[PDB]
Amino acid sequence: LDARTVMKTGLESVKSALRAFLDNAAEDLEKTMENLKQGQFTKGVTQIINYTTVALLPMLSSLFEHIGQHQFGEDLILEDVQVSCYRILTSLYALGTSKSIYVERQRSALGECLAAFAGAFPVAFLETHLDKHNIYSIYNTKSSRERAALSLPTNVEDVCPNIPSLEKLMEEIVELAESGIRYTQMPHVMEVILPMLCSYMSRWWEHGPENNPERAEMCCTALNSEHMNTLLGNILKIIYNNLGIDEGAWMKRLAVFSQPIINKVKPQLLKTHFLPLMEKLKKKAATVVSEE
Amino acid sequence: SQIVLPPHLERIREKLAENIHELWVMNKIELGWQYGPVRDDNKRQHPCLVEFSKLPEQERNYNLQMSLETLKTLLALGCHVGISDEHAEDKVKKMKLPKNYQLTSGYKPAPMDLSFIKLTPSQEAMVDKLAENAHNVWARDRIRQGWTYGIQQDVKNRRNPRLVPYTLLDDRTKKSNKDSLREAVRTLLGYGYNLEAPDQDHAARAEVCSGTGERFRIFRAEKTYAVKAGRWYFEFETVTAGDMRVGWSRPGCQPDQELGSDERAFAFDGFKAQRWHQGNEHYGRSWQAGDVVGCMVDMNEHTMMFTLNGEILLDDSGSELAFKDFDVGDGFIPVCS
Amino acid sequence: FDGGSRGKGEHFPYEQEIKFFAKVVLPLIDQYFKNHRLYFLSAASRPL
Ligand SMILES: Nc1ncnc2c1ncn2[C@@H]1O[C@H](COP(=O)(O)OP(=O)(O)OP(=O)(O)O)[C@@H](O)[C@H]1O
Repeated sequence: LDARTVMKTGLESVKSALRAFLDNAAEDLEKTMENLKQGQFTKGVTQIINYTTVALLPMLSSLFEHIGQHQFGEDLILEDVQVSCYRILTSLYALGTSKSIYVERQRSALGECLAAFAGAFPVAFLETHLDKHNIYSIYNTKSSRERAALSLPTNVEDVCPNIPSLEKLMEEIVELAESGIRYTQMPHVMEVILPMLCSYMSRWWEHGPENNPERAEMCCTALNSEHMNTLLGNILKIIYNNLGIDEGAWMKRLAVFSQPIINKVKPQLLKTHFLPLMEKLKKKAATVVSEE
Repeated sequence: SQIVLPPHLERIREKLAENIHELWVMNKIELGWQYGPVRDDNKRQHPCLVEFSKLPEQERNYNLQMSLETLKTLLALGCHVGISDEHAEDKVKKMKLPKNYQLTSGYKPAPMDLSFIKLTPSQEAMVDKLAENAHNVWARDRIRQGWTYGIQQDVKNRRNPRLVPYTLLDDRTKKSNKDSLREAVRTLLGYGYNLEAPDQDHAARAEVCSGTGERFRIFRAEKTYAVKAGRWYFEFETVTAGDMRVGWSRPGCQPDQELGSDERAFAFDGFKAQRWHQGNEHYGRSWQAGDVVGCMVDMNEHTMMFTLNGEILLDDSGSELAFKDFDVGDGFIPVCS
Repeated sequence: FDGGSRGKGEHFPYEQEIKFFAKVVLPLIDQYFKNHRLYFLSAASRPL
């Protein structure tokens, strides 16, 4: 995909088809989630779910990974593309948080697709305090008349009511870390929340004031290197408290999604902070759990 | 000369010339010149305030050919000629200016305001080349009058500081004619005929040409300083980032061949992030301006290492050895290209 | 084929057409595009 050249030069039917692509994908996972949550009891619905897991998760995951890693897509996502993306995020996150045996089969595909979504999506949806500053925001771009015309909640919180706020997300992840609960009780947090938070902070590092102190309080989002050190610390404490049993390659998944954060943090901050995990590699030599 | 004016451009052109001379006499009135028998700055008066028919036919003529030649340059630069709809041209947009801005001319000074038209960035890029061509036309005309460049303008010796390449042209006159060309092309498009900008060629000239035939110089230490055993270190400071190669060469290295092309030199090209010995592989990253490259040679086990601002440069794999194995031969000396 | 699949007759007139498509056209897409991936991403930003 080449979003720049497509958006600046492209034929209108191709434009409409490329919006209709993710619009159809959006309605696909919407009806999929509705019918699976309604289907508490047990072939069309099974066909839809199978198509979802086989293609929709790979399609959206690959596309959104490409968008996020190449960091572009900004002009690709404009009028009605944002609302398609908000519907998709609401559905996927609300069902990646909800627990069901049907989800428990492809949790990890969700755990990596939701993370890719977090990287690709260009508007700060965890924070709404300074969200109006962000120029790319469909709220700011679309103007009052069109926002009233369109089926829009007119409140940023009402757009994504299911999702929680970022600050209470990280305080709850700190609470869960200090509690030292096992992966079995509430897996969903440690297969989706951690990947999305790390991909989110990774994309918006440079948007934060720590890289560009100028235009103070005109910042779209507010975030700090100390918030990142807290994140890496409680990730290490999660991979610490959780070593005795249950092993899991989700160790390796969370490690690879946190590879960006540990790469972009300073080596001096690496010292005296990550030496615990190197020495634990020796402390868990008798153990079979794989780390890093 | 080879191109001709299509009939559509022509029958819009007479009105374009009318509008251009009108805009000229009104810019004349915001500059403030008045109507008089003779032109003089102190008298602040000028006979060409009246319309084209009453305006001196000599100046009417010069306005008209410079307009036609300008639009022939428009067509000759590859501008995509096109029309949205002839109704847009049939509905010429005709506001009135305020009474103070009204002049001796019965018709209005500015039928169309620059506000409702937003010229395309490609259009301003085009008008940049249009300004280049207009300036060059004026320059050749003055050369053929006999004028030549001089830092001080002298009418006696026909010296003009303005006879310089447009890249070095004065900012004041540059922006003055540049805004005149802004408004000219903006009126051209807004009058109804929306000319489409040519293809924005992204091809890079790459600056292949260089002074004389020589393309690089090789700097090396004296052959007597060749090292056959031991561990040695020397640094290369890159003042500017570009096509440079630094490393170790044998005393038989050719001064006209690139370092690393033959077997007589071991070099590191950070411009392409490549090692060079009998060909090129991928090694390390690229340097920026001011980066310092430290070259290590261990002539005991025949290894070579490179650094960029201190950190070890590494292969495609994790190996830190730029060249694992080589014979001692007659020794090695520091070298750069 | 969706029309004829709802119908009783599952005989497919275009079976060799879709055989050709799926087993030739699709894989050559993958191979060509993975071989010239950089060719499309290059967007006047001067890669290669
Ligand atoms: N040959 C001419 N006959 C009559 N009027 C002329 C002639 N050439 C120029 N003018 C008048 O002078 C005006 C601007 O002069 P012009 O642009 O030719 O000056 P120039 O010699 O290029 O100036 P500079 O001193 O900046 O080099 C024209 O708009 C016109 O009114």
